[PDB]
Amino acid sequence: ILTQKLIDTRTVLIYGEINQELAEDVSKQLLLLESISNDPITIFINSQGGHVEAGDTIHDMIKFIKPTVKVVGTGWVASAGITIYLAAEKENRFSLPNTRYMIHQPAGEIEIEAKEIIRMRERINRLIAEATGQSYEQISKDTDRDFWLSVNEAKDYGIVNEIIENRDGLK
Amino acid sequence: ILTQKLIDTRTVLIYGEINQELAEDVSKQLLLLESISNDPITIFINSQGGHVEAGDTIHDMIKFIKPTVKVVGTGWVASAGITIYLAAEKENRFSLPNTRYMIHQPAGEIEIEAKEIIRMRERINRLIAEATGQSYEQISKDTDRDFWLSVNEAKDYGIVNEIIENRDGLK
Amino acid sequence: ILTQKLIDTRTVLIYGEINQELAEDVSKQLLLLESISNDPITIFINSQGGHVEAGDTIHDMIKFIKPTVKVVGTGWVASAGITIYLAAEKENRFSLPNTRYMIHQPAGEIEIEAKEIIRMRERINRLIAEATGQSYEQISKDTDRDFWLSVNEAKDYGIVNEIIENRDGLK
Amino acid sequence: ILTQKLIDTRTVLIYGEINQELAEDVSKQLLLLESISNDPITIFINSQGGHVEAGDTIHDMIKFIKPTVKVVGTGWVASAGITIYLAAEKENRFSLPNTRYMIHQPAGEIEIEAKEIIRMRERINRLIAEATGQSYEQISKDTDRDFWLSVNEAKDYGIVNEIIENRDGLK
Amino acid sequence: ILTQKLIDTRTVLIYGEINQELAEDVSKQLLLLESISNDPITIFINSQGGHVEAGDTIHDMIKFIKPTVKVVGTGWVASAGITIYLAAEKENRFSLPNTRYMIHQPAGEIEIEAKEIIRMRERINRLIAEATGQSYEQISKDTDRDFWLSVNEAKDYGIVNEIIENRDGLK
Amino acid sequence: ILTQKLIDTRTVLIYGEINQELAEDVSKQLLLLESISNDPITIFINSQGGHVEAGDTIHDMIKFIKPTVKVVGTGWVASAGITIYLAAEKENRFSLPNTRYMIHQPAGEIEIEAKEIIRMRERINRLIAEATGQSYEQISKDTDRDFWLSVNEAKDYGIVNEIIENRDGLK
Amino acid sequence: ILTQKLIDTRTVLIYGEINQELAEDVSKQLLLLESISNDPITIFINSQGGHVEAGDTIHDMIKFIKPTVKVVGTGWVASAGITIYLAAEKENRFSLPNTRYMIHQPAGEIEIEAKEIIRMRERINRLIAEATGQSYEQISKDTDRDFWLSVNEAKDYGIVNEIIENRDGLK
Amino acid sequence: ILTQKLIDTRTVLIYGEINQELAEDVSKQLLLLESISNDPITIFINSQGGHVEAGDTIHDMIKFIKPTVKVVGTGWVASAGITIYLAAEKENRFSLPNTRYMIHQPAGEIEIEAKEIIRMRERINRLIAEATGQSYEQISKDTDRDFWLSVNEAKDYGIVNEIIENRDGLK
Amino acid sequence: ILTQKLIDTRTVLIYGEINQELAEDVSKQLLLLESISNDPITIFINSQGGHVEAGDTIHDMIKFIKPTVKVVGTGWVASAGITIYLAAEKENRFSLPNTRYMIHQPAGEIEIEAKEIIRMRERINRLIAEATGQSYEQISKDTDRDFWLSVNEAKDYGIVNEIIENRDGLK
Amino acid sequence: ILTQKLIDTRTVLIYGEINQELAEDVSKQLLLLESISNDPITIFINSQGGHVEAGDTIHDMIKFIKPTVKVVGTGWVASAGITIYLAAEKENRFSLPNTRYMIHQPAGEIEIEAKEIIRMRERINRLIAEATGQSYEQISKDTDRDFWLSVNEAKDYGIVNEIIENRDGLK
Amino acid sequence: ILTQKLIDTRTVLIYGEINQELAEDVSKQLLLLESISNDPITIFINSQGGHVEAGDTIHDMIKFIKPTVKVVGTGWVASAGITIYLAAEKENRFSLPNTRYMIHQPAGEIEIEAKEIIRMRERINRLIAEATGQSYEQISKDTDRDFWLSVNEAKDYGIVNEIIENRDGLK
Repeated sequence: ILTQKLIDTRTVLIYGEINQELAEDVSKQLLLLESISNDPITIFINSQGGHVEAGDTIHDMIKFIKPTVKVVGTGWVASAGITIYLAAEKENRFSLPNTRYMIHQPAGEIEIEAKEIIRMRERINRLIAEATGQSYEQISKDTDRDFWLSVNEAKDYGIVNEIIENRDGLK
Repeated sequence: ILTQKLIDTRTVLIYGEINQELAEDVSKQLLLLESISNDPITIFINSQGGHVEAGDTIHDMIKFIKPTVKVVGTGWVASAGITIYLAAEKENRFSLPNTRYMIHQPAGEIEIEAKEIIRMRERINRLIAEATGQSYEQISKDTDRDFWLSVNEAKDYGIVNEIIENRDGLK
Repeated sequence: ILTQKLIDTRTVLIYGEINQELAEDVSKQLLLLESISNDPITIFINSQGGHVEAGDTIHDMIKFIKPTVKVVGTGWVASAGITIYLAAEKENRFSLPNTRYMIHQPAGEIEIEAKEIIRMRERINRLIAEATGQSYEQISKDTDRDFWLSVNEAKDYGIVNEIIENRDGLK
Repeated sequence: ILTQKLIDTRTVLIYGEINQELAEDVSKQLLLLESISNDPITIFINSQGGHVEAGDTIHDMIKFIKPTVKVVGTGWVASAGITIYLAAEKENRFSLPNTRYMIHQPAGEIEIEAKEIIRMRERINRLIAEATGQSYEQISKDTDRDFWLSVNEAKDYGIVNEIIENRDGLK
Repeated sequence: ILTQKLIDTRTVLIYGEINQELAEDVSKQLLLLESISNDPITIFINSQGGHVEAGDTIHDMIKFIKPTVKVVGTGWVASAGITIYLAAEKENRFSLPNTRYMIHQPAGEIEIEAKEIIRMRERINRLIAEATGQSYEQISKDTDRDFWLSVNEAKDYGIVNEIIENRDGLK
Repeated sequence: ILTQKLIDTRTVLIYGEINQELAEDVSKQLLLLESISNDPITIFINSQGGHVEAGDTIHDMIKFIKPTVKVVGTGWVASAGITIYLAAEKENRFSLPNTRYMIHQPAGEIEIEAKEIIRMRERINRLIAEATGQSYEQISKDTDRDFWLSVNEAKDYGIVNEIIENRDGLK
Repeated sequence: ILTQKLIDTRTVLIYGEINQELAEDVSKQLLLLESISNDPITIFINSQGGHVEAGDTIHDMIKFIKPTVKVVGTGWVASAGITIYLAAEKENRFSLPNTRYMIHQPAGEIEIEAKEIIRMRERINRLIAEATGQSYEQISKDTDRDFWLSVNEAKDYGIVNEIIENRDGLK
Repeated sequence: ILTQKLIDTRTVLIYGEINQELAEDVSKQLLLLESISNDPITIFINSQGGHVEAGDTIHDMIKFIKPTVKVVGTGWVASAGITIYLAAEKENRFSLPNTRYMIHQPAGEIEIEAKEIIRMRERINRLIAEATGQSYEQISKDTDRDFWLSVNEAKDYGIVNEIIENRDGLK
Repeated sequence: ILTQKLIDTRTVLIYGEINQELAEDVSKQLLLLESISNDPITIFINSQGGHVEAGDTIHDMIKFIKPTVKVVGTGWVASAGITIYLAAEKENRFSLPNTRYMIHQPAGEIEIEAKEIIRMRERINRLIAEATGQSYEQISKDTDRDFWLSVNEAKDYGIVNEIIENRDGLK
Repeated sequence: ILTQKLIDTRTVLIYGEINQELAEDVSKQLLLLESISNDPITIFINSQGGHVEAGDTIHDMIKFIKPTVKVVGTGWVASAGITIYLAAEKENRFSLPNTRYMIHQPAGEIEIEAKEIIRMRERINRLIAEATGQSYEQISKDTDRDFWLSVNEAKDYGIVNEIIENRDGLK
Repeated sequence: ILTQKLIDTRTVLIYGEINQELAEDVSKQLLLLESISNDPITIFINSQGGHVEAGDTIHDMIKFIKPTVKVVGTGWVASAGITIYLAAEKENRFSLPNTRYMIHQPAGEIEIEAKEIIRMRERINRLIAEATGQSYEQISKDTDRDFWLSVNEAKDYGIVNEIIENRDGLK
């Protein structure tokens, strides 16, 4: 009965480095909660990012499942973590006060590798633009280097919709 | 009761490097699900590839079991991962939006080793040809180096049959 | 029945290095206790600190949940550990007698990194100011180097509210 | 109930390096299934080989237990793995389509070691000869170096009796 | 129910290096089976040997317990493994067909150490003598170097009593 | 029910290096058995020794608990292992046949360390003298270097009381 | 007589990483050649860069001595190497045909370090601007990232004055 | 008088990996020999290649100095070694009989790095084209992978002009 | 004067592994002795072999220089060492009595490497055939595995011409 | 003038491990002394042995040169060192009083390796037999294990001819 | 001229660990000094000991050479250092005031090793008895453990003859 009442809260924690092992763990939890009901799921994210394709899977799984997903940013949300965060609809994107956000152009035969990283950076930047309401050209410009945003700046930028301190903030 | 409802979902996750340990885990899961019913099985694949013979085992196990197998490509599907992906019939090969695909001629007394790597590369290329509907000569030409395909390019090529974003896409 | 009666005590221990794994563990415990009842939660903290953003998550989680949280400092409470400690309301901040407290300006492209360390140090110092009743200028000055305070000095400083030796001290 | 239904399938998986730890695991599994009923046991083998005496134990345990043992080769079966594979009666030796097979003379005071390796290689070659129907001289000649066989070549050689793609193939 | 049926078989496996950890594991198994009934216990041994005093413990435990112990050599039995094998009465010493056996004078202030290794070798050679029926002088001579014996040579030597291939061999 | 019947045997195994971890494990087992009943406890010891203070704890715990403790030496019993062995009353000190015993003066600012090693050596020697019946002077002389005793020599010396080969030897 | 003839050529080679050891070596050679005569000195430079302050020393030593210094770029001249290269007057700056050039902003308590790197980057950029004839703002803009120039591009830019293939090109 | 007589032979050996240390060594020898007289210089080259810019320096220094340079390939001449080899005029390019030759496209932020590697390969391929008499397109095609030529093949390709066995072959 | 009289003996020692550093050393000595006079040179060789191309250089350098070269094998001459040894004319090939000789097929993208290793083995075998008077066929056959010859067997094979014990044996 | 007078002493020291580097050093010294005069040479040997083929070379070089060689054993002479020692004629084999001597059968695909070790051991034992006057059977028997001899026993055995303490002992 | 006047002093320093390299260095110095004149030689020894056989060589060389050798102990003289010190006649054994002395039984197929260590200890103890005037039985008793002597105790023991502080003390 230790995780029984935890499963009832319909909450997933994504804390730490984004990798395939974490993507598998998160995928299993989301698939389980979907099999139980169509009630909303809340995801808390504290992540510096990590593996791009692992980030892509979690993102797509969030949109794949039937239940509506709310995200709460906490501590920091960066890179691959941002891709996950942005899978939720703008209305459902929350942040705790002590959180900073970061977008950038991630790292990844040299001709083949260069082309892939270019295509990956385009795909990621179009994803960020579509989710935030910013233009593709604006994202491309800002993600030239490590672009760190405070919680209030990330709100103005269109990443965070609502800054909350308490439970009722989720309503 | 934790995995009991996740067994009911008839879902197998293949995330990360393909090796004999993963092959054993996947083989056990597929054999368990077959022993329960002949209902369809869904496999989510996120793999950069790995061990060729482990890939062959998973591929053959998919064809060996009675239940129909559906595959969903997510994040990336490359090398030995593709061999597993192509085990399902073309009708049952799906992909999530944020996925890239890759086929190549994989790495593997020198005269003995050379002959093995050639025979293996033929066997893999003919497997890909038969599955995608492409000619053996086309596959052999394209797999000369790391041949990366976007989700849409993978669809045209005959790897992916249908790109889906939601649950109802599996129908 | 082993943790069943331990859960009844509504107690969380935060001992050792603050990191994302501990934050996840602490988050799960708090969300579990919240789902059971709205009765007060007691946290015993013995921590030299560690990962700033993990400390931020725990701090914000304490304020996020409905139940009132009491903190009890033991051994030492320092750096990111102080951030967690200060999440509780002043009246609910207790210390055991053999405890020392430390505040400082923590550690963390060089221009970008320098800006982030500055902003982080501001954010942390303002958090400490608001919680202790000390002015931002006093905190900023004192945290210039490792600022250790005995238990009585920490009470005078506004970090600790009450020094207790026994159960009835919590009353 | 996770392994309960897996035990009913009477299937043993031998994937990876042959060693004493795997030999112990396989022995326990075979002795457990023997204690339940005299019904047949299916063994799937994907092995590059490994420890000669560990392979001898599994070989001899297969012939020691009362139930009839079917082997299915998958991915690759080589060296000590072949010795295990050949423990089954020719009638009961199956292969999945994507499998390659190898026989060689395995590696192993120097005079003593030389005599032991000679005796061991004789013992192994006679074992292979008896099981495949090939002459000792033919095996001895062919195993001089790493002798890789395709699935069809392995059938022609007398290692594999039947190549199967589906369940009803086992019949 | 998994080891419940395995305990019913009254079978102990001694596979791998002989050391104190394995001696503890085996001791617990032998004491557990002794506490249940006085029915015979079958031990399968595949061991290159290892720690002398750990082998002495297993040897003495086999004789110490009330139930009659049958030993079955498999793969190989050497050094400390032989000492364990010979704990059983001659009538109860069996071997699978693919097994080799080895006796030798094992490895072990220099004057003290020398005396101990001498006494240790004396003790072991007398134990082998008593168990096989051969004279102490003959054992001392044969154990001067690594003395490898095929299964049939071990039978002729008085180590193995009967070579069995099937279950009915133990009768 | 796997350790349930093993608890009924009232047997403790002390195999391997004597350290604080083992001392904790043994203390818990002895305390558990004491809490159940006042029936005798049998301890099998196979140990080369190790940490002096860990040995001291096990020794004192044996004498502390109410139940009578019988000790059975097996393989070897040396140094800190002997301190533990000698905690049992002479009448309750048994040995399996293949066992050797060793006593010596154990290894341990330099003036402080010298005094401590001196006092420790005296304390240990007086303990051995008292338990065996040998004089302190004889012990102090014999323990000057590694003093190994065969099973029969250890009986004469007063360490072992009865050499047993079977269960009924304990009567 | 080996270096005697080599000293007569009045040639200094700066090949490899710029560090204090190399700076000491170059300083000694320049001081030696200065003490002999006021005839021109030729320096061949093949350097990826290295230690900023070591480069500064070499640069300043080149200007400090009385003889006129000619520089010939070869292989590559980058970062700290460029600072050395630009110590010579524009008229005396040559390049062999197979050479590439690079200017960039080099890497270097955080507030202090950041301020120093800023000052260092201004100092270096002003040094480059003065030597090439480019404006400070142009250098500051171009050195934002790794600015690799071909030999012809470096001449146009104002780093190289004349590209030579033969001895008489120095004239 | 050891290197004195050796200096008269006017011979430079380039054996082993091409790096900056070797470039400095070779440069000094070439500059020393040029200062003594304008007589021809013979270079013996046995090199697998190495650092591209080191090879460029040596290549350019050969053309820079006044004396005519003859090259003799020996053992193998590959990659950066071939660049050095091709610094000599075609009439002055010799080979010993037991020599093989290799040209390829060498290995060398990712957009910046990819552009440099591309420019480097074009530069090397044009250099090879000019020196051999082969067209740029042929060289570009042939260097796609490791292109090993035997001594007679290198002669036909225009790398080697004359295969010599004895001194009189240099004439 | 320490090497002055050692150069007068016109003796070169090739002891140890054949590599490019040794090839440089040997090349310099041979060129030095050539420039002094046309008198014969004696080479003593004790080598297990090593780098194939380094052996090729030394072999070719021996045939390149004007003076007649005599070889004296000592201890062992194997692999690349044999290639060097066989550079001398048959009449000039000597051996000390305690020497053994070995020829084999040396070790050396996979299709490319395979082609190179095949060509290399043919080149070496033809070199050995021509020098010893054995047919290419015989050499090709004998070099299948490590082919060790005693000094008298090496003489019969045509590797060694004369076995000498004393100075006057060279005459 | 430092080694000039040391060369006048016509003494060679062979101290430490026998390897190819030492063999080269010793060969150069012997060849230098031979070129000066035909006067006798004295070798002092203190060696535990080492590389067999390096010892073979020194042995053969001692017999090869025209000057008569005297050997003086000191400290110890063992294995390969004994082979060197026995190169001198019996009359010329001396020992200092504090020396011990050892002969054994030295350590050294497995069928090929075993043959080589057997032939090598026979060669060494026949060398020892011939030098000492002992029969081959005696040497073969004694060298079965490490056969240590005191200086007087080594004299009796025919290894040492004369034990000397002072200069005039060489006479 | 640096060591020229140092050679005139006829002084040898033996400082640090006794090993074969130091034995060679010392041997060369003694032989050099012997070849120059028969004037006395002075050896200063500061050594904790080291390699027994190396000490034996130095000991024997001191007695072997014609000149008289005086030894001066300084700092410490222990173990193999003592063996060297005791090579000089009693009349010629001096000590500086701040020196301690130690004798003990040194450390060093286990039966063979034990036999060798016994013989070695006897040989060393007899050597020490003969040089000191102490009986063999007394030396054997005193060397049971590390036996340290002050400079004055060493004089009383017969190791040191005369304690000196100044040059004139050698007279």
